[PDB]
Amino acid sequence: TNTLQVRLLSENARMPERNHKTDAGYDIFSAETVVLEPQEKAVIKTDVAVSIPEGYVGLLTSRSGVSSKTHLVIETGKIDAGYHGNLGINIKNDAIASNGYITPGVFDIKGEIDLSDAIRQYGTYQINEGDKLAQLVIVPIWTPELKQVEEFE
Amino acid sequence: TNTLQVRLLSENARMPERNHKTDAGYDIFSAETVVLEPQEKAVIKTDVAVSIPEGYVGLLTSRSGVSSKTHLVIETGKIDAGYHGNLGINIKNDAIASNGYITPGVFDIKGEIDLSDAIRQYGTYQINEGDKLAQLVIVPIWTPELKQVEEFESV
Ligand SMILES: [Mg+2]
Ligand SMILES: [Mg+2]
Repeated sequence: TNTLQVRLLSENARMPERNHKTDAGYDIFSAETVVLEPQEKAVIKTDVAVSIPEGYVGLLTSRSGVSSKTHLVIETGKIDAGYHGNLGINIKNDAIASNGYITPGVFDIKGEIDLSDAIRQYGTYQINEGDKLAQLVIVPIWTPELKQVEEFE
Repeated sequence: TNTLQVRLLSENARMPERNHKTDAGYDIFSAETVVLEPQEKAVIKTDVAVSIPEGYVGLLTSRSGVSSKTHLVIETGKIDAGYHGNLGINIKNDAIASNGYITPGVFDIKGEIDLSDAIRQYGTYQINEGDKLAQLVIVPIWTPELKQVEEFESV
């Protein structure tokens, strides 16, 4: 009744982490390395599956630090009870490219710069395997039957 | 007497270096840090002075690794016997600036790129204090009197 079943799908998967018992969510890790130039979109794999129980929905959503200090935008995933596949994080680099502004650096998930292997548009990001990118929050839901009516009351 | 006198003019000066007794030249080192955007020129100080003996000229000239893997072009200076001031390396960055393209990256003397403090044109080099930039080759010379003639004639 108070345990969530988890599957690790590969040697690159990491068990979800929680600091205190009272915290709202579990931190979720990237299982892959992905380069996002400005305005690029992707669904980044975690190699983790969970079993959300009947009567709830899982929310796969952003973190404060990452969203306020970078241009990486995560669209909140609604995880159905019974979805048992690989969790994916829905992301966009919403930076806008500037003309001829180029660099051998890439931004990381902390907003810091490191030297990379290529010349790219300034504002490109690199997500690394192991990056603490998103978090999982789980909340109760109402799932009623629908009744069509002509007037409410 | 087969010795060349050398003066070190500062704490940034490096004594010239040679590998092999048979090598043509002595490698020469930059005493300063210089940024050159495309088409930019400078004379770069070494803080070294030498006394070339009478009957010779010193040739301050490029190295194959530097000139073939970068756009840094060195014009061979001719050092007179009796020039005793600071030796300078006469250099141009002969990369061409490409439209916009700006960057925080700068290239070094090995052709590699690192990250810099400012935004500049793509193609900018940065030379560092201690870079092994040039060599010195010393050759003998003929310095005759001139005679004007109406027609040339056999010696
Ligand atoms: Mg936008
Ligand atoms: Mg030219």
